[PDB]
Amino acid sequence: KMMDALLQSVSQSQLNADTVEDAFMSYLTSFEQVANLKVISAYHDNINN
Amino acid sequence: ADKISQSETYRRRRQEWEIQRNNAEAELKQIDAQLKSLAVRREAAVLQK
Amino acid sequence: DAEKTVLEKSKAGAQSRFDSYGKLYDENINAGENQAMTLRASAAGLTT
Amino acid sequence: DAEKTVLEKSKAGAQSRFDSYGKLYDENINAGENQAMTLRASAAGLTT
Repeated sequence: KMMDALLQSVSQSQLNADTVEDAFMSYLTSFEQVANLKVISAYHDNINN
Repeated sequence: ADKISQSETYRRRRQEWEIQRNNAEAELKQIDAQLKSLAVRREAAVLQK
Repeated sequence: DAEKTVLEKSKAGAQSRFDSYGKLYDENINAGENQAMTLRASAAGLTT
Repeated sequence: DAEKTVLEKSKAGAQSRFDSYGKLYDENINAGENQAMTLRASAAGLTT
């Protein structure tokens, strides 16, 4: 979903160094937010492992 | 989505200016050959004199 | 012969118009136009 | 000779159309059109 945010954010007529840099820093913000999270609990769907 | 649609509008407009510019250049180019034919036609009228 | 030059070199202009319009037709929707469609439709799915 | 004048002075009109369209093409986006792009995109960054 963050790569879909990226593509439509960068899709425009004029691309400059600053615009693409900012689009990348927003992508990186999303990636960092989804990477720092920690697991709490889990469930195993089947009777046998 | 409105930013993207504005960008695609400006791009389609520029392509229509290629269709127009190429049409004008072709008309300019054919006029020169019309002048070449008339230059001959005038040489033949001096020769008739 | 000069009249022949007039005709064929106006034909080059007609060919450039024909192929340019065909190039706009075959690739009717580019990568940006459908991107807006997908983006606009994603907003419709938040009602539930 | 008068027919020659007709042809060349219509050609001046074709040249004015050609150069005006080229001037619109080479400078396709002015300082205002991209200003709206930057301004519109800045609104997209407030979601987080």
